[PDB]
Amino acid sequence: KIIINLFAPNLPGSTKEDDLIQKSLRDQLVESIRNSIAYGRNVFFVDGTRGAGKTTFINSVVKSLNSDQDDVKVNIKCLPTIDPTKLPRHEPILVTVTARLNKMVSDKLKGYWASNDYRKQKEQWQNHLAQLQRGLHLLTDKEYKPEYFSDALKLDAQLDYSIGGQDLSEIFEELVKRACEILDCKAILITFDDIDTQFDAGWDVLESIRKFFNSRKLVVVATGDLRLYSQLIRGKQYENYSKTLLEQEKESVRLAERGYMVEHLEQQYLLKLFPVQKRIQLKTMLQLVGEKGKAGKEEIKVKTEPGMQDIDAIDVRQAIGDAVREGLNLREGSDADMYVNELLKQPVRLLMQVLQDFYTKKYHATSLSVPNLLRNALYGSMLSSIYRAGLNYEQHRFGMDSLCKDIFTYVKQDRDFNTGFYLRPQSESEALRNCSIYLASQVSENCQGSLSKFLQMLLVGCGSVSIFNQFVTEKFEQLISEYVAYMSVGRIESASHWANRCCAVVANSPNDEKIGVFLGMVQLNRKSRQHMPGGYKKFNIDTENGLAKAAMASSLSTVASNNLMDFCSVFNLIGAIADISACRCERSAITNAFNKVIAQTTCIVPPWSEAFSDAITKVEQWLKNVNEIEIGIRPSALLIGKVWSRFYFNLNNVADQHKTRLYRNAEHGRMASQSNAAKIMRFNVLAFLHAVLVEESLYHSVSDREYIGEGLRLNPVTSVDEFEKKIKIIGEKLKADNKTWKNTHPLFFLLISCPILHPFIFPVGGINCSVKALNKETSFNKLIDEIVGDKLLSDEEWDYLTKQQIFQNTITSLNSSTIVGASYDKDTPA
Amino acid sequence: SACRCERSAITNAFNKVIAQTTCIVPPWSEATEFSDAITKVEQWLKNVNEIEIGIRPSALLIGKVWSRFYFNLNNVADQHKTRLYRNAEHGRMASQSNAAKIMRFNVLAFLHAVLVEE
Ligand SMILES: Nc1ncnc2c1ncn2[C@@H]1O[C@H](COP(=O)(O)OP(=O)(O)OP(=O)(O)O)[C@@H](O)[C@H]1O
Repeated sequence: KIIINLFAPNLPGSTKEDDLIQKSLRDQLVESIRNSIAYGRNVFFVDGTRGAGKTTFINSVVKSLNSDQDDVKVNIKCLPTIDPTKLPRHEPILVTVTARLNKMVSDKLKGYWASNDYRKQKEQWQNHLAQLQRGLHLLTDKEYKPEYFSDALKLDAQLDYSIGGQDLSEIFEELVKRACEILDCKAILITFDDIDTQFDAGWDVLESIRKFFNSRKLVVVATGDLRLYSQLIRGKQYENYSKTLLEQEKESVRLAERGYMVEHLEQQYLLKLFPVQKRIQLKTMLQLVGEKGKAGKEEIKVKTEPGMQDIDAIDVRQAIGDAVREGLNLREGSDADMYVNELLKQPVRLLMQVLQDFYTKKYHATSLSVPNLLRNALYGSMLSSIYRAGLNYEQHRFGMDSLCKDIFTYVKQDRDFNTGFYLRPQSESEALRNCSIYLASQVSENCQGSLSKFLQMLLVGCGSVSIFNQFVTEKFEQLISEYVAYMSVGRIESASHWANRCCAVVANSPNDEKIGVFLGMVQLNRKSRQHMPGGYKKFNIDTENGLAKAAMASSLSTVASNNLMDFCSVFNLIGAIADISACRCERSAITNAFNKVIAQTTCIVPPWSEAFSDAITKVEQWLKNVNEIEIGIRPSALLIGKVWSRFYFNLNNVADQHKTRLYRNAEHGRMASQSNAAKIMRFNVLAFLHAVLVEESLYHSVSDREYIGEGLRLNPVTSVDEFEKKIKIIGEKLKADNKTWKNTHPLFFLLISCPILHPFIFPVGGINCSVKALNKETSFNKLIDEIVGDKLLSDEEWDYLTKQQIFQNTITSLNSSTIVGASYDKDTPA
Repeated sequence: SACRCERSAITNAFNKVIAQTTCIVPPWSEATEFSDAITKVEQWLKNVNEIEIGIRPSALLIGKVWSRFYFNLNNVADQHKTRLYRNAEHGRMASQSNAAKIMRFNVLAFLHAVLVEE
């Protein structure tokens, strides 16, 4: 069968039978050639984009035809294939054809046995050759001369030409007729190679075909791309127009009619050289192997490691499949197959080199890092798309600071700020679709087994795209230039720095009635307002005693302006876990790492504005299990996109529902219809936990079967039931195979034991408790207890929130804190 | 309708549409119970591969079916808008249009548009 050997050279001249992919067209084209002679210009065309295998295809037809010339009644002799790009820049195609035709005639005359016949045929052959030579100047002249007139009137020729004068077509027509008699063939096959290397040379081929190869004894088969031929023919019809006419008739009404004529000039020029019934299109691998199932009459296999037989080959869809699936850390489904179908649409030359590079590097490793292996192949084939788009070419600059830069520019050219961070190859241009998988390999390799810096993709790489789309808005390019520089895109030193910076960006937005509850953050008040009712006092920082003191310390993000304002956000919590996990494995280093995130970090308003010893022992316990599980994390590129998509949507749901529940008195209470400054931030970390948990069950590589069930994807807003039920269902499903939880949700498993997020999940006044909601909370705690090994809060610690010691396992002061822009006038209803 | 014929891939498209996809404003502007439910979904999918195989769809009818559908909604949104009266809930009468009377006459729109130009 058709088996591709990636260690065979795979060259047009190195292809043998059972290696040809277009075996059907090689068979089909041959009889159509013979039938056109067995029964005027007779020209066949083989269309296909560059890299489809046109040169490999065109030699096979010549090779097959020469094999059994004698057996068939009609005899066809084939010239050696002519490559117009390799010929001299000024050598006419008529000279090249005659020189190759002369060789076959000369070699056949030396095979003659009768001296009487050899002398007669050779004399007639050189008679025609001497007349082409006498007329070759007509092909190449810068001017005419009256001395040529005596040659045109030179009718004293022994041979007969029907047309008077010095006609090059008649001389070549009789020369071909003579060559057919000498070679004893019914027709001669002139074969042309691709012009895609340099399509300016294709005009000489096209002009020679119509001017000279009009004989009934000539068959012409040409290859190339009809678009490239079209771009070449159209450019010559413009040269037929008077140059001065093109500026004096520059009106759009007349310009739209010159283009109409040239389109008609171009339309029939193609139709008269290459008849549609004589055309043959080279099909791509996606049109050969098809989708799952048969989906195609041609089956193609491939060899992956040397020492193969024919039995142990692999389907090319599978070979591109496993390479994409294992390389990009994907799992079987639409996403892992959408990429494969994108590679099957690429040219075969590009497809083979991606396949060949991968499976020769892979065999080197066995004498692993499959994402390193694939990214080597993908990077090495998409340079032109990578360069044109504006990506990074340096392997030393394979850093996530630049990876955020390209993503912002990738979606800027993609103009898709909603799904552009997905990196799916759905881009309009193939150049952007080629970069999509390359960028996908960057996320699947650089962020491979790195629980720290993958959130920087979620927080800077894909996060900044969402923030730029809504709250921000050539001057637009200059405006983009201001945002990309000020926001520190490409200059990222810490995730919290971006988190600090974005709090000053998402704040600048018009909100209904001007309530300082923005997307994912609450604008805490740095002042004190009179007549503040209830047990809700000013935001006190000293009241936070213990671990909970550092929880909001990172969360607070002061902004320097004419009126300084502070924000507590979930991004700073996301910034903390990224930077804290970006440290060593020693207690001394992690202690030296906390000061970076708990210190008073502060950013500045953008110009485009008109305005804990015991904790560290638990922190290292988290990191004691991080490295045991961090090395097993294989996150797909779209997995960060899928997780962030739910995250960005959850914050809008939370910032909308909770904003209108900041009533006057008794907001903690018992009802869920009233919220406080800590209730909003309670679900923000819960949203992040939910966003990580949901899509990771669906779209992670280390977890094959989904563990949510066929339920509904409702995000927790104002209620913890949504987050509770999914974990409850998870335990039952894992019991069937006795599966663990550390490897089922490694991103979520290690986001549960994080001591930074522990205070923010159970605020004292930010909690929603009720008699019917306690049945949800009694399951909210019965599941997290088992997965970790103990309970984050004891019975007395947990019971205090539901219904007198101040403890650091929960927030203490943010619950009563006021929010800027929230006037406490209307009391809570019931 | 663009799915497999087994019992597994049906849920893949089924559960996909359950989640309300995120959507942001375009920049051009100024600013159990499902185990047997999927069987009925697969029951209709057992038909999509059983009837339309012998259809002969032209390209004129697709626009014709859509054009009838498009114009029909332009009348529903013009007449049901004023019929949001005080007692429009549970619209046993005709002029009492609830959020379902404005909705029910949008799915019969698809059924009607695939019969006039069918
Ligand atoms: N039948 C085939 N079997 C195996 N590999 C093939 C086949 N056809 C094409 N290829 C692969 O695709 C590459 C491109 O093929 P080829 O050079 O013949 O086509 P082309 O790019 O259209 O031609 P040209 O070199 O004239 O521009 C080959 O080098 C080879 O790697």
